[PDB]
Amino acid sequence: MFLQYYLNEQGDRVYTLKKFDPMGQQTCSAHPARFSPDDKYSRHRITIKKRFKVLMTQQPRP
Amino acid sequence: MFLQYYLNEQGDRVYTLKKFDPMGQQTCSAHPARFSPDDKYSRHRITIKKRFKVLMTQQPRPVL
Amino acid sequence: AWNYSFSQLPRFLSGSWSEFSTQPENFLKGCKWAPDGSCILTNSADNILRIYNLPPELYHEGEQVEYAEMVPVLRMVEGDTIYDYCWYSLMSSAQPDTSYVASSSRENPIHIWDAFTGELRASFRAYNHLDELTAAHSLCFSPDGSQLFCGFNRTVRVFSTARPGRDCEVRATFAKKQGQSGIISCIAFSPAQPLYACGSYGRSLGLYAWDDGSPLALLGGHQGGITHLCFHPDGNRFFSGARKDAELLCWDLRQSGYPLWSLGREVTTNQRIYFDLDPTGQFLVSGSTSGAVSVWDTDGPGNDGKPEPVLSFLPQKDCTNGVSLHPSLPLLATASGQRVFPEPTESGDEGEELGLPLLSTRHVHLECRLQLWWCGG
Amino acid sequence: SGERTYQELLVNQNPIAQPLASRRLTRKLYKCIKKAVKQKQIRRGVKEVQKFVNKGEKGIMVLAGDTLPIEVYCHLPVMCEDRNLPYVYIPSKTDLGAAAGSKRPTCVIMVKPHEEYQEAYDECLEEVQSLPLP
Amino acid sequence: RTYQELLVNQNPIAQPLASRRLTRKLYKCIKKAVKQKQIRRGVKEVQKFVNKGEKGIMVLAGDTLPIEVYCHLPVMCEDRNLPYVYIPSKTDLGAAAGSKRPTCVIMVKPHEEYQEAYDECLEEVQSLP
Amino acid sequence: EIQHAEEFLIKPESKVAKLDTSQWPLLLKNFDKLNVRTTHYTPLACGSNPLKREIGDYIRTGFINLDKPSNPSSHEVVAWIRRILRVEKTGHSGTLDPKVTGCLIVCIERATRLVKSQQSAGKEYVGIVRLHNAIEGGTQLSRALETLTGALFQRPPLIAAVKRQLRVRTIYESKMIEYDPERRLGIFWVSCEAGTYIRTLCVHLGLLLGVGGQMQELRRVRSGVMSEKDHMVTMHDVLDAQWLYDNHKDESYLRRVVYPLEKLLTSHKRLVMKDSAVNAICYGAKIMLPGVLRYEDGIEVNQEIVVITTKGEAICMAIALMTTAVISTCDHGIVAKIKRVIMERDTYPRKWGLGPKASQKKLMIKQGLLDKHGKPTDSTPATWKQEYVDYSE
Amino acid sequence: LDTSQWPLLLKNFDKLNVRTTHYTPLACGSNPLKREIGDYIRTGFINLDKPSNPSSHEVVAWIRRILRVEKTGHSGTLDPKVTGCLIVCIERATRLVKSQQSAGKEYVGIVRLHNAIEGGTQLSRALETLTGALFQRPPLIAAVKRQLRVRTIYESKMIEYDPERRLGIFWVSCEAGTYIRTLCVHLGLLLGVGGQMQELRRVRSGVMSEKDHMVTMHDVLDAQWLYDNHKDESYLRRVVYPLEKLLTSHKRLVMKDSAVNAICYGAKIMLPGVLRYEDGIEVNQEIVVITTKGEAICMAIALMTTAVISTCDHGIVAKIKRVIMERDTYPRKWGLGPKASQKKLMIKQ
Amino acid sequence: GRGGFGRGGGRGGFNKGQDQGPPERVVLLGEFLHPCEDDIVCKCTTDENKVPYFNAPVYLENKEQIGKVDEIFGQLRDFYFSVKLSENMKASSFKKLQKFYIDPYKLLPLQRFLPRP
Amino acid sequence: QGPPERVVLLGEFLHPCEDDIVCKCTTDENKVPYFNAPVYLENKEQIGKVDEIFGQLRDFYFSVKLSENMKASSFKKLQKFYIDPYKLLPLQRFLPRP
RNA sequence: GGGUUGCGGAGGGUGGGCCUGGGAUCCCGGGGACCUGCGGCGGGUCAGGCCUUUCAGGCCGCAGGAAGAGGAACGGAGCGAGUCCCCGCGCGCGGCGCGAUUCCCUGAGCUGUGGGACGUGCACCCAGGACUCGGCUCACACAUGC
Repeated sequence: MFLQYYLNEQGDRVYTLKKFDPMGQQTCSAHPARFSPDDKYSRHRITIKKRFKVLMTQQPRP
Repeated sequence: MFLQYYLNEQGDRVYTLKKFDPMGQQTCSAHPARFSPDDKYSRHRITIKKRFKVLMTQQPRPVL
Repeated sequence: AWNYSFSQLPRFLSGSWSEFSTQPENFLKGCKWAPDGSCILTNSADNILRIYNLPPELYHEGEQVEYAEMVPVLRMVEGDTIYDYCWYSLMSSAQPDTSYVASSSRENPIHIWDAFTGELRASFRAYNHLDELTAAHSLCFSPDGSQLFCGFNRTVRVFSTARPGRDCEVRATFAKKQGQSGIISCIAFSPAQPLYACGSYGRSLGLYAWDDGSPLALLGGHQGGITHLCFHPDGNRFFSGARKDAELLCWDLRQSGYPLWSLGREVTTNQRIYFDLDPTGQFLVSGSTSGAVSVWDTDGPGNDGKPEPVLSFLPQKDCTNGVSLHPSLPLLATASGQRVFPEPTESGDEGEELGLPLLSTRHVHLECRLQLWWCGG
Repeated sequence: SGERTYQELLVNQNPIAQPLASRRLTRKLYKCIKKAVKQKQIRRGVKEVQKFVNKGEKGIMVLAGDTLPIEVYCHLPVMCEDRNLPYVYIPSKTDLGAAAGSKRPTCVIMVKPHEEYQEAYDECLEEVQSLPLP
Repeated sequence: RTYQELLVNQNPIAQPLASRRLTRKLYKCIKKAVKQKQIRRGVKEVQKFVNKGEKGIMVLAGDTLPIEVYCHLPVMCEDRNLPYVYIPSKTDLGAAAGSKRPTCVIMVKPHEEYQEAYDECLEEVQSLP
Repeated sequence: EIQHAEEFLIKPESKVAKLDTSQWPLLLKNFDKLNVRTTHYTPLACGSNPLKREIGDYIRTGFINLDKPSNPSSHEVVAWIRRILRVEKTGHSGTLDPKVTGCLIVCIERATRLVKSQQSAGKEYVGIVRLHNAIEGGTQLSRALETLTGALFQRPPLIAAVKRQLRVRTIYESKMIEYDPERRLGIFWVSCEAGTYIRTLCVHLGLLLGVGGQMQELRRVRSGVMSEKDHMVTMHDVLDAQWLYDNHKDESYLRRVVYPLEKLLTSHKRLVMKDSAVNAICYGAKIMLPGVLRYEDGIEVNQEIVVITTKGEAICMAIALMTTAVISTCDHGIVAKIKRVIMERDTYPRKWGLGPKASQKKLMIKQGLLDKHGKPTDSTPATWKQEYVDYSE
Repeated sequence: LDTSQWPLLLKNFDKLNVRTTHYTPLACGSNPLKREIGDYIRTGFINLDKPSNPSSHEVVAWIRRILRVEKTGHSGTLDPKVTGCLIVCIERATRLVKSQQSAGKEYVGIVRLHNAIEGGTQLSRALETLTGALFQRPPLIAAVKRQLRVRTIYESKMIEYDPERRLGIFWVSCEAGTYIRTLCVHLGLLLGVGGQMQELRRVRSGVMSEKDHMVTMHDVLDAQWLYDNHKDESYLRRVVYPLEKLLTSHKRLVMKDSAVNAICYGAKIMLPGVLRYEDGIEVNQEIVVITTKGEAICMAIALMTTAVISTCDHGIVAKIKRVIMERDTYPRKWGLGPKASQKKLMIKQ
Repeated sequence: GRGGFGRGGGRGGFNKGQDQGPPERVVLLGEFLHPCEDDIVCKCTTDENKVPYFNAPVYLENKEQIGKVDEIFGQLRDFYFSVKLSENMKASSFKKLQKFYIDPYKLLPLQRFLPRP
Repeated sequence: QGPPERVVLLGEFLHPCEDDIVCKCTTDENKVPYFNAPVYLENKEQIGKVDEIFGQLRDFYFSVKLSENMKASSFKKLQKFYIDPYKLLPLQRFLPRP
């Protein structure tokens, strides 16, 4: 996959083909990660997200 | 009881296990003294507190 | 064949002083031998169960014995303060299973460690009525080797050795009209008849039955509280030692309700002074608090009887807490220990004046070592 | 070392700790207490102190400077004032308890002269009767 | 300047980082060990072998999005009582691994006598705040 | 200044009363800008707001915006969501290819009523076009891209089933962002209606360029009214929500990912109605004048409207027939017709029998003057017969 | 003075949506702060610190004997050997104690272990594992009634841990009914070493905590002595606080003065009686109605929504649940309405 | 039911030669623009309403089958289509301004393609 | 007095705890054990009963009391523990009150 | 849901109304109710079997109704007894704390910011939810105006 994108100043998605931003940021992938149906690792994810305060629960609702 | 605490900067209670604060303060007990119903020594308490101005009335007013 | 007799002064052969120095203050107490006599248990102020090994008897056969430091083969850890400790009754090197030691901490339940491996094998817990754990003070094994006795506030509980759980037989002592005392100091067994004596801390002594569990006699105490109690193996005799008392008493089962004879000791502070008794009944070694280990003689001709002192010797200037002798081979181990109360003397004036006293309490030396004495023939 | 220790003790005090003593005053008081404890003439405990003040016993009261909360010893100074008795405050708890002859902190202590060791006790009384009161 | 740029392009959840020389020592150790016996580089195989149990050191990447890719590995190492590291580099780690596409997870297992430098990194990770 | 025990009393100022309805929830926003008709009705207790709704109805009723992985298909992720949420029905907004990512609207039980209209909605697509030969400059590619604008023909690829027939799809906007000559790739953004194919578009672009090509990948940016900028959630969060609900009993993480179905019908005109008519319309009826409470200014004839309740629940979607200037003057008649029901049949107290005219007509039937099936009976009052045959009979 | 610095039930009264402002101000009335001592003591709550020596059963008796009242009640039945906050009400304040008892309370206790632990990480994991809904049983032995209880726990984290003394303190935040002794027992069984609870200290009890006027019973005794020997009520007002402060997070509903007596005698809140309301009032919500001065009349259950009462003209909006005011408080004016009274007299004539 | 010009038979009308051989009628179809990967894409100049059929053989002025219409694209106004070349042919041979012809009855009116409600 | 019958898998050995066996519940997929319920082994032998129970809703552990003439060092491995099926209780009625 | 035909050589594609029945632009005769939600009606390989499934369009079978939509008091509050779920003395009450009057401890068993023992007494044992029945006071209630 060669689809990269970086967050805009306003907050929109700007798709690009390069891997480096002219401002000095490293672009990430635009496609989501592989999801497995037999994924029994949902408790560790929630714990490590609660330890660092990164869940969507603490995020407000626009 | 080995349950001490020290006042924090913001103004909350921070319970600790040691008897000495790392800043250089002496920690105190977290539990109050035992109360006695038949206590006739309440007249001198208000006198002591007025002599040193440590009454709830001599302190600022509650914000509510 | 080594004849056991007191003719000369005890001889120093080996010692151990490299340990018990890492802590600011440390005190040694206990130092009893094993029934077979191949291990030594030493308890310090810091809770560490040290099992010292026995020096080789072939090394003791000759007089060329050189000084050596006995390294502990086992070093166990304990959280809270220890109350009592004893070896198993039928302790032998032949049987590998009957080679465990018992210990009772302050808030932790009665723990049992193994001499061979060094790890906790079993543990007996005892709860009181609501939900909490009660502390045990007395610790001694039964001669048959199937039951375990422990002391408590006002009752005695009997534990087994095959079902390590909560099941235990309770035997209350205090009642509405009767009652012995408060906290029970220790419990010692007699090998002549099935009965044991219960020594408490409140000037009280009593003997109970083995299986029936019924009081027979009830006596008092010197002035304070009994600390240690043994039994004379030759017959119906047994001694008892209390704390903060300068007198000793020997109670006999052939007398009805009064002390037959009285002896003199030296106890200043509330320490746990031990006194060992020879299995042949010819010598009675006992340590004092003023730093003087005295020995007595027990005569049994038939008509005259009086404990007479043979000799006396001071190992160090400290307080000899534990004194015990080896069962077969001539040997005697002693340990010292004494607390130091904070004495905030005016050091500023001492450093300013430099005059009359020229003394400071900061340089006082206190070291608890473990010596081994030799007995000749 | 003495000045820094005194400052550290001043830091950890009680709100009601205005009547105090000097360095030599505290040393003399400690020496008097250490000379009087060996004669068994000292009382340690608010219970017996107030029990005998209700009846009446003349002496010198020695309270601690660092003891929380405040409601523990709050009626003792007024009782001593009504009974016309002076009281002493020192910014220490461990040293006051060690001077009694133990390894535990003690706050309340009453002294009673029985033997001829009062030649230094009267000086301490006259000195505590002259310290500036708040 | 370089380490600052690597810290700018970092993942949110990565506390246990390394210093400027500890990462060089770890890179040297990994480059020495990749030729001696073996190094495991794959999420599936790492988790499959951790399910049964294998002692080692987990080498995760500092720049790998999204976070849901590697999100249950460190908690699994904590449950199995195993330490892990974090490095703000993926290209250098991928080049040191097999001179190929940038890898994310790397496991090391000592077989030869090269553990004299491995226990030092182990105790350094155990001392990491 | 700490004022304690001060005389505080609300001063009775006889001023005009104003209300600010700009911060109220989704369907209650600007509820005071609707022209008032009648404020004499008896509100019923059976009802609530979509925002503060029970979790049982929050999971049952509502949509979700998912970011589909590129590994599985759309039906497979739909079935996975149905198995994770433990529901019976589940639907999607568009059948995406396995190797096509982007947003996807998914309803579950009661929001699947209007999926037929959601499927036929304009969607945006972003993919990479691969070439075979080389192009001279990017200006020629931009010209070829702007040439393929408007309505054009499209042939179904061999992949799905077979070439069936020729379709006519319309494209609104298409512009290229970048183009790399070294790798012979390039990203582009196309915004068209549903049914348009991107692989066929790439094939046509390659045929126009004279080098050929296909569609490498594809990414959806906007699908209808919801895009990647409006709380785009993934499947891992949906899977973690069920675990956090069955292990920690926390419904916040489930209400954050699931959104009420009333959000879709936001750009449509709302029509407030009485609580006595909601059940009659759910069973099925026509919208009358006495039931209408408020209407939106700027309503034309034959316009897609939505019927809402005073609390804010979407009853159903109707087709308005009268104008605001006509509904302000007219007294009786039909204004809307039932098109697609969204609520249940038994949700409000069932009452449509009693009334000012219905009871009178029923009593006249019971007497014997008028008949139930026969309209032209005696009918002594002519003004009654001339004011009852104006709706449908 | 601004509208955001006013007393307890008076902050931001302008933000309340206005519907009508034509009412007659009556003479009778008072503010909660400037209330008579007789009513200031009989109405209100007290957040005192319970000594660790007695139990709460004796503490409530001592406080009702000192305050010389007839009725009193506590917020939570605490053990004898535990310290923490405790809310005690009076005869005119124990009406809403049933809802105050069922509230989330935080706990802080120390756990004593038996064997040795390797590090703090494993015990931290064991503490994080016991989070959420679990099974618990009474520490003592009970009958078939108390066999299994199901409680939930929100947060649990440990501060420190001493390996030399084998202790460690922790903070747990859960709801009422959860036990701490069983929690430490389960923690010790999970660590494989066993253990129990050494002590316990409550930091939060419902809405009140140790940072909001932590008074002591000694202060209550000093106030009772000063109010009788010196006739000083300031030190008595500083310890006692009105009961209208507990219902601060609940929505407010301003009513007319003529409807106060109707609600007191027992009636239904109508549309003309409501003066203002609060945005965000859903169906079947625990609402409390107040007067124009700020005195809480009673607690009600609102039926209609803000979007419904903003349009409606007549109907029932709230239902009487529990009265808090007295009966004889406002004049008797029921049948004097503009149209309703006219219709009633018309049907009467 | 089905029927007409076949479906189980064969007939003929105005144009004949699609499957028989020599054609009779021919109509201009497209104009050569440029080759496309061994295929020829053309633009319809003047049929005035019509689009070609699937796999429709294309002829030149001399009525010689060069290939067949493979794909069709473009807008409604500007329409294009591709031609699949046959064997033993060269795409570089036809590189001039010439017209391409097709059979007249291989078209379809766009009036039916227009959406009618 | 009950003879041995069909037995169902109960738990998995985790670690001992003060002469008690602390086990982790296996896949019975909704079941919780009864108090003082006899636990059996693969050879249909009465090992002990079920002691106090703890744990969360999904993953919950349980401790087992030993019988007479039993040793805790015997099954110091990862083996399965079986329980009678008549000592079960549905939890579907615990969380929902209606 | 069923049926017919024409256009392009050959199992594949597209398209067709309110008009008909009889007599000489006209007349006569007829077509016997609607809304809503769900399920199916298509493709591929060799007279039949297998798999998946809805873009374009109506048909069939089932579940409810004859829908012009009323309400300015059906409707409340303070108490007493019984049982269940609830309360740490588990239905055995004295192993509970504070005080005048006595004693002991730096105990190494908690322990003087208290504990150990004897004698003399006062206080300590109370609350939530559901259901049946008995029983009093108030009122029967849309909330103006100056």
